[PDB]
Amino acid sequence: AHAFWSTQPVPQTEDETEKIVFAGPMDEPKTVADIPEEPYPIASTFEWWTPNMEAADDIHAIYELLRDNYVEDDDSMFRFNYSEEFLQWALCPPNYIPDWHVAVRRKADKKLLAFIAGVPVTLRMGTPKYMKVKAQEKGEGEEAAKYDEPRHICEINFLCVHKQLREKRLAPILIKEATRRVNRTNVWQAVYTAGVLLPTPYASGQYFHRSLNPEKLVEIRFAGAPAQYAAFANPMAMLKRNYQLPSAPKNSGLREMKPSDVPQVRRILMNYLDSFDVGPVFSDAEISHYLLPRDGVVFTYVVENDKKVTDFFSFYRIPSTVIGNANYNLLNAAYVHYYAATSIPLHQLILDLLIVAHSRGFDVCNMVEILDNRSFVEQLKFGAGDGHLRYYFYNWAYPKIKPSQVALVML
Ligand SMILES: CCCCCCCCCCCCCC(=O)SCCNC(=O)CCNC(=O)[C@H](O)C(C)(C)COP(=O)(O)OP(=O)(O)OC[C@H]1O[C@@H](n2cnc3c(N)ncnc32)[C@H](O)[C@@H]1OP(=O)(O)O
Ligand SMILES: CC(C)Cc1ccc2nn(C)cc2c1NS(=O)(=O)c1ccc(CCCCC2CCN(C)CC2)cc1
Repeated sequence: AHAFWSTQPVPQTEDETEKIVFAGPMDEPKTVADIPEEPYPIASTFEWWTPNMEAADDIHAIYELLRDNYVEDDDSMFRFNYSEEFLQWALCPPNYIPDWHVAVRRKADKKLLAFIAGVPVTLRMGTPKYMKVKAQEKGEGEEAAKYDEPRHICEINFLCVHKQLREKRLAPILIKEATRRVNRTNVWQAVYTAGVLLPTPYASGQYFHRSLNPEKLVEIRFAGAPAQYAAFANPMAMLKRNYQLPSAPKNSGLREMKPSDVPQVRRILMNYLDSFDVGPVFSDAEISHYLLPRDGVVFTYVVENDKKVTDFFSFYRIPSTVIGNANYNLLNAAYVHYYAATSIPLHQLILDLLIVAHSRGFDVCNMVEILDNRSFVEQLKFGAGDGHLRYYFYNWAYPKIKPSQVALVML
């Protein structure tokens, strides 16, 4: 029973989704003219607010709300604490539509009570290759390939309702209002991910983490010497030795990405991303925005040899508040972003990610098993966390695919 989700253009059961073969819209076609020109009605105590992401003060207000009310793990040990600089970066990519950032404020004190954000993305979301070949040889190649062209859609992130206001059906209203604003721009699909199961994912993957500073992680999550380490007898020096890393990168030719790398990074990224069934397409501007180093936020390194970029990796920083804890207030996590290896094995490229993260003071490296992320798990000593990231489309029928067929990283 999904009083909201059952009225929406999404597949309704794992079953409906498992019998879909071709990509395509779910709803009847609509026009911008069809869509209400006024915001969706809310209590007169509340108001719709479009924050300004160039106002440090609006960013500050979004910041505080997410800091105190955004995503926690299942056991309430950690909550995301995206920084202000991260929010500005994430919410203002090239060609973003300010209208798509939708807030609810209390009319009285102008207190921020809820938020959802949409940003543009150019996405390949045509029928997966395997289904395309099946169709091709039943004479349905054209149907199957009808929506192969990258689409300019919306990507939804940062949905958050203040804890005081939970379970009052405010999340559906935010989603309807976001949909209306997006539809008014003549966009009919969205992509989103969530830690929870909703109707109905097209892909799902586990999270994986790698300790960089085993000392602190253990004084947090256990809060003592974990299962098998306080078991054979000597922990801590054993935990440190197990997760130790070189002090400096191993691939000579590794340096920070700089503005002139933009065209080569884009080309090697695109070549790689194009082999996945679902993935983004990035202009030079978007490569610039999402990949050029930006202090405290995103960190990007290239392997350059004979003045040519042959490989790169990136990671971004999301600290999490450590919830029930006196000692350390924050876990500093690096998240694996985009990368591409052409001259070395991926585990060897990503080992340098770990070394770099570690030397810059991160506690842990996290990721989801998308892209080719599984290929380095064991070798680099990642273990599965308790999270699962589910990928979803709005108003788009899509077959079930493995997360190794997905190349869109979500922030
Ligand atoms: C063309 C354009 C379309 C664009 C829009 C595309 C769709 C975008 C969809 C959003 C993509 C978001 C991507 C992310 O950011 S995922 C992260 C979401 N945020 C958090 O987890 C932060 C902490 N939690 C909260 O703030 C609240 O608990 C939220 C806001 C999550 C729910 O509020 P609340 O707890 O106070 O409950 P309610 O009484 O208002 O509402 C209950 C309804 O909400 C459904 N619910 C619960 N969680 C989620 C969830 N993560 N996505 C979608 N729906 C969710 C739920 O099944 C129920 O419906 P139904 O089963 O009765 O049917
Ligand atoms: C303690 C570390 C070993 C791992 C770790 C670190 C910081 C965390 N902070 N938090 C909050 C959860 C954390 C966690 N453990 S986990 O399994 O990797 C996981 C990671 C994320 C989630 C949250 C679900 C995903 C939420 C969606 C929201 C939308 N978005 C675009 C991406 C994530 C649960 C567990």
